[PDB]
Order: sequence, then C-alpha cells, then structure tokens
Amino acid sequence: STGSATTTPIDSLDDAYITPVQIGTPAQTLNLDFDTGSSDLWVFSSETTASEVDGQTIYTPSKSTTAKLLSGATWSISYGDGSSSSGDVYTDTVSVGGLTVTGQAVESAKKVSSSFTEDSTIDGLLGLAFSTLNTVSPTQQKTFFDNAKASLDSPVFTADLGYHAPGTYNFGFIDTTAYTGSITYTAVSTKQGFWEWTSTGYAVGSGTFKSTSIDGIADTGTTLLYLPATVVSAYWAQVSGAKSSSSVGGYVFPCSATLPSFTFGVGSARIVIPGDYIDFGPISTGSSSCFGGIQSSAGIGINIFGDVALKAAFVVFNGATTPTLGFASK
Repeated sequence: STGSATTTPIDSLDDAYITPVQIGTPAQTLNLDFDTGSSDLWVFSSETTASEVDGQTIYTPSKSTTAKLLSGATWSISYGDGSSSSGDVYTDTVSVGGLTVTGQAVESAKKVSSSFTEDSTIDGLLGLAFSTLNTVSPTQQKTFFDNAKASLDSPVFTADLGYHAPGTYNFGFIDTTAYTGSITYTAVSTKQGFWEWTSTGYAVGSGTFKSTSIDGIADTGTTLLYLPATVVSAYWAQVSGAKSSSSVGGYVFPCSATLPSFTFGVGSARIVIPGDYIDFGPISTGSSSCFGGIQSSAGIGINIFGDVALKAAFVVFNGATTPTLGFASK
C-alpha cells in the first residue's frame, strides 16, 4: 500500500505544517503536525479541559464505532519548545492520504499547555520518530509509520515541505518526479530514538565549504535550523547589523537585509537553503528587527535540522531494518 497527503503551512512564516488525518468511523478529520522528532500521535479531543480548547477541531471517541479505550493507558509528553500535553489513549482507525492503519493508538489530550491552546490551527501531532520514544504507559505504543510499515510497498516515508507553499508527505514510495538530481543517502543512529545523522559540513552564501561533522536530527516538527554556535556565528557575521539578542532569544537582523544562502553537506552532496528561507519576519508586529531562521543549538544539547533545512530538500526517511536518511535537491 501507499499514502500521499498534502501538508500546508499554518501561517505566512511556515511556523509549522499541518496535514489532514482521518480518525475513526465515520471519519473525523483533524489537521495534525507531522513530527519526525517525536513518537506520539495525540489529538485535541472531547476530553480536553474546556478552557484549554480554543478553535481546534476535536476528536470525539464516543462518536467513533471503531474507537476502543486502551484500558489503563496514559501518556504525557514535553517538547523542546517548553510545551506539553497529556491524557489517556484509544485505539482507532487512522488514515493518511489513503493509507489506513487499524488499531492505531490515538492519544487523547486531557491537558495541553498554553502554546497549544493559543494555536487554533494545530489539532494535534503525529509522531514519526522511532517508537522507542513513545510515551504511553504502561504499554508503549507504535507510531503510525511503524504500524503501516509491513504493509507499505517500500518501508519509507518522504517529506517534501514547501517554502511559503503546500508540500507532500508520501508513505510507501519515492516520487521520482518530486526532486532533481539523485538522492544521497546517509547513515542514521536510532540510539536516541531520533532520525539522527551526521552532516559533512556547511558553507555560507558563495563562501567555501567547510568540511566538518555535524551530528543532528531531521525534525519536521521544529521550525528552525539549530546548529553549533561556531557555525551560526559564521553565518550571521555575513549579515550587516545582525546580532544575538538575549532579550529576544536568538539572532536578529535588520529586516532591510538581503540574507545569504546556507549550504549543508549530505555526504559529498550539498543542499542549498536560499536566504529568504532564513527570514522569520519582524520580532513583533511593526518592528524593523527580524528573527533569524538559523539559531544556536548551544544548551539544547542536540543540533536540529528543522523545517528551515528540510524544506530545501526532498527527504527520505528510510525505515528499513537499518534505517537511513536520503536528501535530494528539488
């Protein structure tokens, strides 16, 4: 089998992407944030604390003839941006772009933190990291991909995120019309439960390529590109007036600037992030200080190839017995 679904930016900055997901019978369609950096599929629901729901579409398991309470199971998750959610668990039928999994764990939120409530466009998350990170207790549950894998034509999914435009998540096949050149594959470590890999280096604008190993994760659920302070400093040094602001929480730059591109290595191949992809707009409405899309990972503890990087590429998440990652230009 295969599936194919369009993924759409939630706002004009590409802060995140939502993909429609059918849950239950009859289908209840929720717009979920597909997140290759976590492993829980959780939704706003009829059980979510009323004051914490503000415009989201909810899953109501009592209206689904295929929903079953997973007795005794609870979940609780905290994300890198300081947000969190928790609740109980149902199994139900879940379909993405025509690909159906029966008995998928659908984690129903009883509580969500403020930043989830305040974002009306995201109805939950669909985790696509390794199932070893799934938070369900006392019996850990499998991701949608893990459950679908054996049935797929090929045990892969691909992320093709757009810049200020829709894109595509495919399951079970590689769309050879969706990228240019060849896909370069690179080794993955699953030791931390992430799609963790090692970039071979970087360049800033038309500068020379620096060969240096950068371990990090391919994370569709993080907006920005987080890299070592040395790399990030080298980038922003090429932008007149750019500076790291402790008050704002990262590098800012004059909105009048023209940003240079940033290139990252995948083996001997190179992915070029255009400068405009690195512009996250005014720090506050009406400001002429703009927020940078490349930020330091210092004090995160891991480098993160988030949407800023991934949207410059066609990305293959190869879930074969030994997983790998593939990147192509597009």
